[PDB]
Amino acid sequence: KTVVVTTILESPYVMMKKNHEMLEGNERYEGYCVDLAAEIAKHCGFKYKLTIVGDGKYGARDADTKIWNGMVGELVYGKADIAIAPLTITYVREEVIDFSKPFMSLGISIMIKKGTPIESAEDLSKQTEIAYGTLDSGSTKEFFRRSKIAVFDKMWTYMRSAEPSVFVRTTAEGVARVRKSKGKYAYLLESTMNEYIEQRKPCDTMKVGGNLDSKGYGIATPKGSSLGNAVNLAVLKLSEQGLLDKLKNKWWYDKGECGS
Amino acid sequence: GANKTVVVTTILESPYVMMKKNHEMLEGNERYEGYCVDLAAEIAKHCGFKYKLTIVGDGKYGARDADTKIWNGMVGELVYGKADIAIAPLTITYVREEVIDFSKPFMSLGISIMIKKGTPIESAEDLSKQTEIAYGTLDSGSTKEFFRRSKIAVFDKMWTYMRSAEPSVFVRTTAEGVARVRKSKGKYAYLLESTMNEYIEQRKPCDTMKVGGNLDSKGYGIATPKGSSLGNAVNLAVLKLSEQGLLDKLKNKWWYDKGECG
Ligand SMILES: NS(=O)(=O)c1cc2c(cc1Cl)N[C@H]([C@H]1C[C@H]3C=C[C@@H]1C3)NS2(=O)=O
Ligand SMILES: NS(=O)(=O)c1cc2c(cc1Cl)N[C@H]([C@H]1C[C@H]3C=C[C@@H]1C3)NS2(=O)=O
Ligand SMILES: N[C@@H](CCC(=O)O)C(=O)O
Ligand SMILES: N[C@@H](CCC(=O)O)C(=O)O
Repeated sequence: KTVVVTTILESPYVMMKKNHEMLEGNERYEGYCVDLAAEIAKHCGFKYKLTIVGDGKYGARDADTKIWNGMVGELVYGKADIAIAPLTITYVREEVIDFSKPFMSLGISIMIKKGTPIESAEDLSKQTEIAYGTLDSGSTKEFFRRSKIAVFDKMWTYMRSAEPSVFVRTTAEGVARVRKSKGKYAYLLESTMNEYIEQRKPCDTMKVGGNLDSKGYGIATPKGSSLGNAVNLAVLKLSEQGLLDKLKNKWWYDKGECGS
Repeated sequence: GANKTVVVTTILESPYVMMKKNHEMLEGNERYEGYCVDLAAEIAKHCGFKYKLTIVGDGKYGARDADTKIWNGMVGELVYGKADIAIAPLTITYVREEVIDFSKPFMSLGISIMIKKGTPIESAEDLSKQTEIAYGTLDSGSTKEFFRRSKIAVFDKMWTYMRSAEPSVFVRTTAEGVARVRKSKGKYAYLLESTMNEYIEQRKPCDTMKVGGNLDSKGYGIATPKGSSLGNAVNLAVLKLSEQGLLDKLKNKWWYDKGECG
């Protein structure tokens, strides 16, 4: 009767606690999605086990093999019962798994090292001194691959062939590359993650320009799962009680690392 | 059996659905224009159905009578089988999700405050702590329900005031709330969704303003009767339109490209 929850190590959604090496089970983890999982499970009346996605990916389909990886794959192949993570609701994913109504909003955004002479996606597209890229196997990369918008398509044509690769395996790696590249790398990532990082030491990154799109994260289940309806009602209840706002404010709490 | 014209319930709410110039000699869907008229056409094209737009009889979004338990508005038209789909600025809410289905959201919004320019109010907390400036909400919608149900002290305080205020602070249509702000010399502020607030802020005579942050975060969805076979296709259409940038293009068309305040 224990529900297997797939999730991903992505700050501040799920993180290893201090001294996690002597902790066990769900108690190893903390973050927005850890708290959200506990609330959803309490409303729906299930016990659950948090498991970190084996390949560390969000989820994409191989164009050749047509196999899904990441958390999406874990749902598709029956390795998990639900995904509670910053997993973007997208058309291609909705074809193969189910999603609750969104629990958090986001859009694609630009992270620069402070002082970089870039204010917009158009700015990035019109120059070549500053490299830029995205996370592999997620919705941001797919956004650029599929876009017919001139600026974004121009960006895709550059990124897909850039050498060395501009794509990164994890968000943390993209952020580190921004920080270490003396302004010669900018990173395309979701506004949620960008805003979290902007408020943390060493306070050397910034979000610039407006978001490139508008969407949300949802709780995902395998297609047709019996859990979907109750999970969706739980998201709506927690939204209306103000609990999703409370969790956002807790995990994006500003302690004054950067200025004050 | 054979394909049948889909009955779309919607609501006369600018800029979502508006009477076209020359509507008096036009018929059918041609009578109307706006964001939801354009959206209905896109959804119908993707889903492969023909449709008839029909303005909700009672002019309401939809609420359940606590005594009779009967649903009114667009929600009621779906619940009682009078319409096949609602394409409107209909907020996705818990109590509605219990009785009808919703697509993923096609537009985001939150509850917000509209003031007459110069009114000395910056926030809901400001409103809650004074009595000179009256304030209220639309009837039979999700904003009123938000206040009625809130356990948050500031919003509970606001509800306690609004529910007993005399004369009534509630309005039957958004237009009536706008008029009350505009005519009340700063002595009425209106609680309404950020989408509608931002639209009115760009309409003549450019005398209103949104103040403060939004009080919540939610969205509008396309609604169908519970279990309707149309829901899956409509949902995928919303996602496709979102990802193609078409929803953003439509919002800019109806809010900003046509703005009258500069
Ligand atoms: N401010 S936020 O992104 O934490 C945030 C974002 C969102 C919230 C709640 C919060 Cl707190 N709830 C809404 C939900 C309420 C109902 C209407 C839309 C979904 C279903 N989703 S959202 O609009 O994606
Ligand atoms: N900027 S906006 O409100 O017009 C707006 C708002 C939204 C859009 C698209 C636009 Cl253009 N799409 C998203 C949709 C994309 C997928 C993720 C959440 C739903 C399904 N809904 S939203 O986040 O409510
Ligand atoms: N939230 C994204 C991952 C991050 C990104 O692609 O920027 C997804 O669900 O794929
Ligand atoms: N969108 C709201 C109506 C507007 C409001 O309540 O402010 C609803 O679906 O009830």
